[PDB]
Amino acid sequence: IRCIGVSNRDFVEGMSGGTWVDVVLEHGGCVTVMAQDKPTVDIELVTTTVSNMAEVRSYCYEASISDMASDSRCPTQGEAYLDKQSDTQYVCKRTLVDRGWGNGCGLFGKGSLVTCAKFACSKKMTGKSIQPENLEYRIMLSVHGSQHNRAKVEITPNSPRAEATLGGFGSLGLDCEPRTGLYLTMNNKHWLEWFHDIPLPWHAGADTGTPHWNNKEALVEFKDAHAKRQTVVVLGSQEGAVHTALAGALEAEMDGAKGRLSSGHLKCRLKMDKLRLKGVSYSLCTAAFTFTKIPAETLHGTVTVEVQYAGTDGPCKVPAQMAVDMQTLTPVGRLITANPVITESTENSKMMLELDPPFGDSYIVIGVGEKKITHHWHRS
Amino acid sequence: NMAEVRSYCYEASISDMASDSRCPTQGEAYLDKQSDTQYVCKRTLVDRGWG
Amino acid sequence: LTMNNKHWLVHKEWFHDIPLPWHAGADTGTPHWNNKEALVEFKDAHAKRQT
Amino acid sequence: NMAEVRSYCYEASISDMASDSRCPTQGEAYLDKQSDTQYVCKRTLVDRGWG
Amino acid sequence: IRCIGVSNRDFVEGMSGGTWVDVVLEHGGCVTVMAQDKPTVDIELVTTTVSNMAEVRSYCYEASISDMASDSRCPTQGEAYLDKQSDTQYVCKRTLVDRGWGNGCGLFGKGSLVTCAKFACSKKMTGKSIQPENLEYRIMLSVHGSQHSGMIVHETDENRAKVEITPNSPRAEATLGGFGSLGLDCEPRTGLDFSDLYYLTMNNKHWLVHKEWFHDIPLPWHAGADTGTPHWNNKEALVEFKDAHAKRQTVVVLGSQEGAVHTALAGALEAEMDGAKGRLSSGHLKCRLKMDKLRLKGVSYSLCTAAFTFTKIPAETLHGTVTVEVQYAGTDGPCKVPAQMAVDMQTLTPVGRLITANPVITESTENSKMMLELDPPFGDSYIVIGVGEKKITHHWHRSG
Amino acid sequence: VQLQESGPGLVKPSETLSLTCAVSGYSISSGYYWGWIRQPPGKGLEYIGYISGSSGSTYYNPSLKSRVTISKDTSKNQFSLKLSSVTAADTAVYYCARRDRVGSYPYYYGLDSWGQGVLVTVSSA
Amino acid sequence: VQLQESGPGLVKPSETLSLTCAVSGYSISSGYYWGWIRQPPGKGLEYIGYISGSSGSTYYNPSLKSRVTISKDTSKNQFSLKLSSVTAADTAVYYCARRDRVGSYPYYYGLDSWGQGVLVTVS
Amino acid sequence: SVLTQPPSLSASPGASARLPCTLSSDLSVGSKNMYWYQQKPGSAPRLFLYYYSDSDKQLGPGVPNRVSGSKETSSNTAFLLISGLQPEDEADYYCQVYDGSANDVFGSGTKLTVL
Amino acid sequence: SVLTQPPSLSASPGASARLPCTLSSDLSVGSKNMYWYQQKPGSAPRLFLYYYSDSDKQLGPGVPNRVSGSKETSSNTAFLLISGLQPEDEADYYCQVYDGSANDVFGSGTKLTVL
Repeated sequence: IRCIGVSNRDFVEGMSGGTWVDVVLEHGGCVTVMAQDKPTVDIELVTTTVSNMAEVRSYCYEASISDMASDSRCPTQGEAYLDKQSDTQYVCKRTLVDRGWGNGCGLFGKGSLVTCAKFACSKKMTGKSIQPENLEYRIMLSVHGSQHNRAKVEITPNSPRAEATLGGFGSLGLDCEPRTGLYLTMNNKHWLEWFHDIPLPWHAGADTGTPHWNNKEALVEFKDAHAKRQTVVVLGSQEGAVHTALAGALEAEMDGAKGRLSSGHLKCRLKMDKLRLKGVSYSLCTAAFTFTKIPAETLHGTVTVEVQYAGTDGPCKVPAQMAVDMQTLTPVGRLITANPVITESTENSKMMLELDPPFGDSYIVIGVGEKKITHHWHRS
Repeated sequence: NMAEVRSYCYEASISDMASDSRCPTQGEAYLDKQSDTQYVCKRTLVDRGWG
Repeated sequence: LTMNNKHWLVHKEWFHDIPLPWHAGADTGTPHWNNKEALVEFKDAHAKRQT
Repeated sequence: NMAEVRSYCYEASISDMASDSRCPTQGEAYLDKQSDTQYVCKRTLVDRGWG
Repeated sequence: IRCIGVSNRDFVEGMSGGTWVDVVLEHGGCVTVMAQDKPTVDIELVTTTVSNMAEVRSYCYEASISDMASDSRCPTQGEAYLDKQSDTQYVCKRTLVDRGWGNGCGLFGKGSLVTCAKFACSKKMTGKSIQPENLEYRIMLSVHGSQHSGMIVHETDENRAKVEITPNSPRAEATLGGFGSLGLDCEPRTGLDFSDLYYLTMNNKHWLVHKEWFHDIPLPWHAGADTGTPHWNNKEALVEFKDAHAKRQTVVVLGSQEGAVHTALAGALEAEMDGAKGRLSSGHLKCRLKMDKLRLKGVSYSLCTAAFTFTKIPAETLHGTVTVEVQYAGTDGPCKVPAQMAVDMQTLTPVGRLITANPVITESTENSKMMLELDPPFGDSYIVIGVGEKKITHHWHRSG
Repeated sequence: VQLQESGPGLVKPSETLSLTCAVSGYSISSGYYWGWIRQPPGKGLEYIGYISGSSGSTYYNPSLKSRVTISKDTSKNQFSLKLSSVTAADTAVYYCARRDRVGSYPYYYGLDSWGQGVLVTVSSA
Repeated sequence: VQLQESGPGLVKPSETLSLTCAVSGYSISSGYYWGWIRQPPGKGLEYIGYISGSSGSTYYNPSLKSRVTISKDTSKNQFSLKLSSVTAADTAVYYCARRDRVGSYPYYYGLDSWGQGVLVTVS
Repeated sequence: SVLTQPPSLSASPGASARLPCTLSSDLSVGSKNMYWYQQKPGSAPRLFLYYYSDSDKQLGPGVPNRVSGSKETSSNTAFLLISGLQPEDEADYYCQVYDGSANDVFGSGTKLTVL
Repeated sequence: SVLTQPPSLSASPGASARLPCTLSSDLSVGSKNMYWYQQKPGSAPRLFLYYYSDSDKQLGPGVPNRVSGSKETSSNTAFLLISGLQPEDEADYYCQVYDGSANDVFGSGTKLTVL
């Protein structure tokens, strides 16, 4: 029975009569669902994987300068010009520089200068759109009466209605909305309006043979003019700069073409008309048990106990409840594992059950008359 | 001509991610690399139980 | 607690912050001592060198 | 049948005294044994000049 | 020139013309005293030696017991007794234990038992007395006007003198062959020592200790200097007797008390001993020096003609003064080197002060080195070490 | 989590020996450590090393300082082992195994999934 | 501050050497690491090691891993060197040196006080 | 670093078989994660039982609860206890740990033989 | 790790004599304490000059200030400058430094011949 050693465990009491159970499922935070006259089922949102995302914008964070070239002209001779000035794979900037007879003019003053360099991206990030279509969730269902049949239920907005088969425990229906859940990838590490205005080069579509970047001068500088030249400087790599910009941004990483998220909060309205307790038509167990492990207390205040039935009287019903005064009655506190039942008729079989003691001092009784078993317990 | 005062690292890559865990009520965990140089370690807590 | 064949039972945090050099619960040859400066002190002299 | 948690040292012996120093304007001093897990070091300021 | 590189440098200027000069010397602290018609002199207390002191009280911080024995008698049989319980160097305790028929007896109630163990010390700490019979203060002297570099680097000639001081011989006059004798009668006291302090040595490290604190250390001890078999006092300080009423009282020794008193003796002064000279590391020696025979060696010298160069660039002290080392290029005798501070060039009017009185080049060889310290005025100024043409000039900045 | 080991039967002395196993049912690029452990029949177990599915890090037996070199092929989902310059005494049965070292519930630190075994001998005749 | 050297001038191979240096003018039990440095005839210098003057820690040359053993005795103010299992390449002139290596004044780290030198031939 | 193991073991069916594994003098058995493998000739050694303490222990897949573990730090030896000896368990067992540099050290091979 | 020095070096009396000592690739000369020793034939090698920079330097006892030092981190070489070559400066000069494990590394030894 999963969802037993989780700190983010949410136990909810469904309505006494009906098929109406509502569940909120976080990623890493599971929910233990208990009914009144029906079994107990622990459910968990285990994975949230994405599929077939489209490429919207791709930003470059490491660029390179390849073909350095320029052109200059004496004053009163017009402005400069290069053939690579109009190429979309080049960055250019024109300014004036001091010159005269010492430079090769016939008159002094400002000389027109243009400088162009061939742009090339080394490392780029890409953003992908998620689109409810081809987006999946996964819920795990584990029923009580186990030791240490469970099933998995898949959900997709194309078919959010889900029907899980639990075998002898019956079926469990669940109708989830997923309307609450809804893509950066940089160095093969991925994260989740903004990203529209990141000051980096970018191209919209998928990988062209030779991509055409926009706002390339945001990474290529033509700043330092010594009044006699124009230097260029590329901003290097911008990977760590955008790494520190992800203050609390939700992350996710998986491969290949199937990325696993780390967020949850699914709103599910599940119906359980078609599930029944495994052991109702069973008789009581007459043989004695044996405490395999010491009963421990979970993070929320419940007690787990694992016993071993020694006898061929099974499959039978395992009696158990709190022990308040130890002379006449079990009904103190609460039982969480609804109707614990031994499943195998072999002499030695292992079974585990979960129980909720009262907010005080008591014992734990499991047995019938002679050959009973009793362990002492205190609730905080 | 100058002496070298200090060199910083701006691009680094890790390897040999080895961890170790002990169950609750039984103290802390330990690894022989947390005392070893050129390594980085962090001790934390995790949900533990019967499962 | 065991020290020079003399044994005791000590409280939770009183043993944690004993101001002495220490190593964790894993024994190997030539152990790594932590906070050795608590037992080795070097404070200033008149000048020109510390002892 | 218990396991050790911490081991404190109450009798420690020092060895291999070494030092390295640089003059005021030249910068901070350094010794190779600073990176060694078996050595304790300390940086302090001392008088320096024409003397 | 033994006070230049010192950070705890203390300048002192007395009344010009008179012999009234009182100086406070400190251990590691250097004193630079300058006069008007006398050469600037540096004095420092370099050593405070303590030799041939005697023991007063020796404490034991590590002891080990042996020959543990007990004697017990059932009630109504009086009190127990052991043969070695009256012997010295033994620790004993008499108490009661539960006794009855189960132990072998005729009556019930509290018995009577005494336990004893043979005391023996493993490591001792000794507290000596600092008596004025041996204090041997040493005061190093260094005069200005020569001595290119260093503090002193240790020969017979002048420019460096040493002074010996003892509370029974405080009068001492250090002779300076060329500069005349300098005399002082330092009060050997008001330096740290007086009736209250002791010289404590425990393992191999040594400290000074207020005797009122040393007399009440809760540890075993004996008075004199018993070498082989001491008679210890209060042996019970280390031998604890846990005895709870059940049975079998136990004896426990409280380990070693070396570092336990290391932390208790925190602010007390220290001392590094070197096998019976026991050098000190503190001093507040107050001196009164006589300058009736102190006079500059050079005031009758002639001004030098040839020029110099700068060996190294001038440096700045921690008090705002500047060092200058120049090298003379010429075979003049013991002449005088022209040097001054001036911000008004082409006139060479003095604006700054002179720390080293009468700077000269003593050796009359070809090219010698000489050092001089100057007190420059606040702000931009020049230093000039030269004679008119072919002189040397350096720019200086003071305090901004 | 099937592990399928296979390779040649005989490698000659002073020759580089190599074996490989494919992880038939689990992707390598997920974190688990994949390694080789050899033992002659009747002799105790001796590990050769293990390779990472995430970073590619390799750490081997101290005796085989430069003798072994564990290879890898992540795309095809296989990992190999290249013991260079074998000796005559290296005759043993080799095993393919998978373990974890990144803190997954210490039981998984020991090699939980093994292979089938490949008998290798070093001879001349 | 003087260093006197002693030992056999000529030694046969496969025998532990025996050198001993008496410190005439300074006490060893204050600091000032004491070292040994040899020199092949006609070629450069090759240091042997040193021993601490207070604690006694010895440290040697990488090539002379286990063939050297430095001892000392402050009663006679001497320190010795033993070169076990000498070889033919060990023919050299041996020098006793001293160094500060502790505290400030980095100039004193270099070997300021040397020895006269003892010629050692192997045959 | 090496771990010692007993070569011979014999016990009656239904008794408690004690399998020791003595770590070397450089290791403390109380702070090491013990691993136990079971091997029969013709089969790769299956992982049988992991044990570090009575509150830190994990059995193997399909291993009955009659397989326990224990440690004696006085003699520095780890144990493998099997009560109620059934014939299916007769095989050779190994113990294993990882030392400072994460090197696996195995044992000599305990030949378990149930009478 | 070894330091290299040229065998021969000669200059007229007067003019400066620059004596190089190239450090190995694993050492940075700009951050090492250089030591220079002067050795005349049939005598013990005397310590001549310690040099770390022109503001961290100390000559030998009784050595004139006409001996200086300088470091060239471009070629990773240390220098021993001697201006004013007198007949008494003709000797064999060695360089020496520390290393990671405090091993004194010596140079080849520049043999200075004066004319």
